Amino acid sequence: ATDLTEMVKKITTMNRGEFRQITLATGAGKTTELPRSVIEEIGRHKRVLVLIPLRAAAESVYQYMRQKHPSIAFNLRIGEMKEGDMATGITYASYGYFCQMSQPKLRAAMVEYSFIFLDEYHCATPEQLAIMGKIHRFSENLRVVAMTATPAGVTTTGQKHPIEEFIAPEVMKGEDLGSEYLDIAGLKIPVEEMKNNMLVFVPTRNMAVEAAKKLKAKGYNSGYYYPSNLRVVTSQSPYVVVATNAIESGVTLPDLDVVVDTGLKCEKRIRLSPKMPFIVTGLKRMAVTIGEQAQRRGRVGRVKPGRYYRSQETPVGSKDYHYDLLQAQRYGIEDGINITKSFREMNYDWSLYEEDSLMITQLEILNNLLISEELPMAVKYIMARTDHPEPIQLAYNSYETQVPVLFPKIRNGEVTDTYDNYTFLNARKLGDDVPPYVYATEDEDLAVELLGLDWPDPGNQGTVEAGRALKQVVGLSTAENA
Repeated sequence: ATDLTEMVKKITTMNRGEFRQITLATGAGKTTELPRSVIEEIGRHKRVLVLIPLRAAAESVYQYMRQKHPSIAFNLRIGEMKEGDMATGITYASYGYFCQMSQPKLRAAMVEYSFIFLDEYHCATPEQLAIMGKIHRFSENLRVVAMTATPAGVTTTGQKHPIEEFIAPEVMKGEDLGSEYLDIAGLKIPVEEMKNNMLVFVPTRNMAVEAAKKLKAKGYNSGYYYPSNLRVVTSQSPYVVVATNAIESGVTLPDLDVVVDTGLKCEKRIRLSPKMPFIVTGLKRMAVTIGEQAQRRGRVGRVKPGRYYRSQETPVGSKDYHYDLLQAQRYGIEDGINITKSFREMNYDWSLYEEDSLMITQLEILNNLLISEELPMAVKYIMARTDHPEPIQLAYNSYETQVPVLFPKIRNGEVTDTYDNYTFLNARKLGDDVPPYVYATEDEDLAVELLGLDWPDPGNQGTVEAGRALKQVVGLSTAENA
């Protein structure tokens, strides 16, 4: 914390229009003690903002801090826009709170803070990405500090005992392995490890259940997660629990010995092409980050020494924020702002994320299309009220169709007579008439293929031109390759 005085002195000497990126653990007083030291240095009646991804996390820090430091004023902004707000202490807000204001309102609000702390920036949530790109637009008027706990790689964790690291080989097409090894999540693990308390990390919800039943069939005390039910399994040692990445999220495992990590996870990803639909989104099995691998390994070696079995799968450096960046675009529609351009411009100055230039380029071309015309009021309303998980799909598609279509759900790899229905859409079923979608889902595309149907081609100048622009951009990437 001697080094905290250094950080504080560096932050507090900052001039308007300046930026600092800081790396320090959560238990090192990031989110908390840093902004506290800064306000104590600059004056308690000055205003300092701390942006937190989760509303819950914001409220939790607010409570903790106001009780721990009663001489410093504290504010919480996770609800409705507090008009003309001028609260003097430290304000703990969510990025989503500032997403309610127009650019001018946002700027007027933001310039009134002496310092702006962007907490947990590599979570890269859509609200986070939109706010950072948006405020960067007037960064000359601000003093901003981006804080992180564990940046791009092992990583920073709560280890107290040593962890034995192992590389488990992948199981080969029905290989024999009797009385010595067992197949758990596609990995060859010694049967001796079943005498210990196990946690198995798996990507899909289906894999977590399928491997749990196979282990119970083999006579092991197995469970699955994707908490009271596991509590039952967890009471008897030895236990094996097959859980998704969602396991870590406040669920307890008593006296855990061994972790088996498949190295995989299921996340939303995007594909872009010059052929319409230019955008197709869907869940996809991918590799976990070095940070996520460290979180998985970190579940052991806390109270007793651990054992970590990992797959041959190599972890990725940074998280893939392209899907969240696409979702973030929604926050510039009313203002006529290209969120993709703002992100790119902010990142150039702040150097917070790794970049995929072809993808940013394509996302930016499409973003220009998204804001090329005022959104129909009808669409604005649906997007505001639907429980549809990706309302921006509605905004993009409106450049071709105003009628949402219901594509038959895909169970296994086959087309069902099941449909997904969300509120306010007032949709029609696919039938055999494929809509001219600019933005589609992996499954909407699959149904189209399985049914032997075809996606229409650009029906207007703007859409035809976005396609040609995308084709041109891809042409260079391909030509550059060799």
